[PDB]
Amino acid sequence: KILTTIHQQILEAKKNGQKLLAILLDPDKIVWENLDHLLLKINQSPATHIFVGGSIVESTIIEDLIAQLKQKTRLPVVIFPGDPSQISPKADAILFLSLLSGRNPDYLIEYQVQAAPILKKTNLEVISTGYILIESGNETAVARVSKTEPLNRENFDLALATAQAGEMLGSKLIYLEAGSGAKKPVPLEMISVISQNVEIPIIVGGGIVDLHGIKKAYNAGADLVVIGTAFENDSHFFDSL
Amino acid sequence: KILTTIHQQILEAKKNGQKLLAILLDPDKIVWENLDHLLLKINQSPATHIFVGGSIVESTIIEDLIAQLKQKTRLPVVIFPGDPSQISPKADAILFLSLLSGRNPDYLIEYQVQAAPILKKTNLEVISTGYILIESGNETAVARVSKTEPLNRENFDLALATAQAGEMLGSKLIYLEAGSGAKKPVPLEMISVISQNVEIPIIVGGGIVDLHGIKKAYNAGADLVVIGTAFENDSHFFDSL
Ligand SMILES: O=P(O)(O)OC[C@@H](O)CO
Ligand SMILES: O=P(O)(O)OC[C@@H](O)CO
Ligand SMILES: [Mg+2]
Ligand SMILES: [Mg+2]
Ligand SMILES: [Mg+2]
Ligand SMILES: [Mg+2]
Repeated sequence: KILTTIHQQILEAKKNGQKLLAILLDPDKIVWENLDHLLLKINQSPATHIFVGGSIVESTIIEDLIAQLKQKTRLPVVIFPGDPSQISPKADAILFLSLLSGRNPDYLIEYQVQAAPILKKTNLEVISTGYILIESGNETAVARVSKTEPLNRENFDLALATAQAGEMLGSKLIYLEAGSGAKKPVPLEMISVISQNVEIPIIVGGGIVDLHGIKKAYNAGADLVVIGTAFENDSHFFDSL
Repeated sequence: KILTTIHQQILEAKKNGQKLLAILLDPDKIVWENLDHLLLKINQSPATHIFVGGSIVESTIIEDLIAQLKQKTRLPVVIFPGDPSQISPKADAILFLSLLSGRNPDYLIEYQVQAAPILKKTNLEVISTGYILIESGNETAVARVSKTEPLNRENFDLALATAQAGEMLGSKLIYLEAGSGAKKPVPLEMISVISQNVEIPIIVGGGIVDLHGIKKAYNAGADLVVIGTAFENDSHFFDSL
């Protein structure tokens, strides 16, 4: 590869039609006795990025995990934060999320204002990300912790308007999120509608439990797919015959 | 001049050290019998932009005013909106405000999501603007209508963090706002702290009642100053000997 910001890496990949893949590691769900093996499987996988976050956990545990990732893998490590406490200076970048599907100001601006001076004392690449929670069948942790409601999974116009408002406000990425372990993944037609009508790259995650689901999301217009649960449940998820 | 987006015009002006000046016309405060004279004075003034907004008013009245401005002046007309109803397709651009000093989600994302599909059926240039209300002595209309509180005028660190979070989220401009007819304008040291520690251009307005106040704001780091009240009160405000 070449030395680039992660933002430029994603933009170039989208322009060149090259699909990206992030494995999400949730530090609260990591069994450390098995982490060495897990990182070997990440290295062997087609993953292009490692995302870290997805649970409220003490900062030291996140820092410990990120230190292992930076030692034992060569992938960019992007923090996927729920709270400013999850900021770790050892990561490469941070998705600076705003929960655009929600109307809880803590997750629209308050935590971001708290985070800004913290991020200024790090070398993290900060990538504004419009985070849109899509209803998926059961209540997810994102909705629980944020005390917000997801966007109706059949209201394509609202999901689009939300992504477009994000883009207009200056989001550099849209992340369409069904939630960790979602029963129903983000609808493919929603991915298509949004990817055809915004210009910025689209991340899709939540509820994707087989390779076919990844391919379908890509085909529908996802530029980067996130897999957490399926790889947490099976370190061999990406194995081939 | 040359044909440019307003955003690029502001960026180039900042790079070249050329200070900009907007006259704000509030359509609810316009006496129409005197508008022809008022527009002549705008044309003779050093204004580079006309901003329109600053009161809750029916859309037809805004459209009527903007039509006159587009006919009788040559300045770019930028909508300075309080609600998606104030969008008029006849303007050149719109400051797509988010009220970063406040924690009312209507003014952080809700109205922006409502606005997005409306803006998509116009040719308006949409410029993400981090709108920061600074305490100024009395309650202003911005605080009243938004049901938010302004930022303490002595808390430079918070004002900075707010502007930095805006910048990180993708704001293209910061607008430091004391409110229309403010008793105390935005502090000069606040303008300096923010202009030295964010890279995007800074608009300052609210409470500026003489030319000296404009010069001081510019000297402190404002890239563009907005004057409403002082010109509404005296069409000859910008006259020279
Ligand atoms: O764990 P899963 O369901 O793959 O979802 C990943 C991610 O989008 C969750 O935040
Ligand atoms: O009317 P004045 O006090 O000049 O303020 C202008 C503008 O900043 C108000 O929104
Ligand atoms: Mg998934
Ligand atoms: Mg999964
Ligand atoms: Mg003023
Ligand atoms: Mg004035």
